[PDB]
Amino acid sequence: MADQLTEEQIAEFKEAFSLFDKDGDGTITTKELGTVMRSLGQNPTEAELQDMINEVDADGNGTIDFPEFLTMMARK
Ligand SMILES: [Ce+3]
Ligand SMILES: [Ce+3]
Repeated sequence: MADQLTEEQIAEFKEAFSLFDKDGDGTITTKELGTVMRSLGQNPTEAELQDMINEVDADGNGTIDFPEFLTMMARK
């Protein structure tokens, strides 16, 4: 019906995570990360990304989730 800050807000962020998540599986790997970058005009190696993914992923699953990525947004 409408939107709203707080939790509701996140609902929106969902889409954000999608941008990066080109798998729609619910996770953001490296490639998927080195993809959207094309929009910004970037394209780091699988090494850098890994570090970037290991900058939010405190679980060390190797990939990035929605809640693990949400933090990335909070940053900047
Ligand atoms: Ce994915
Ligand atoms: Ce993770």
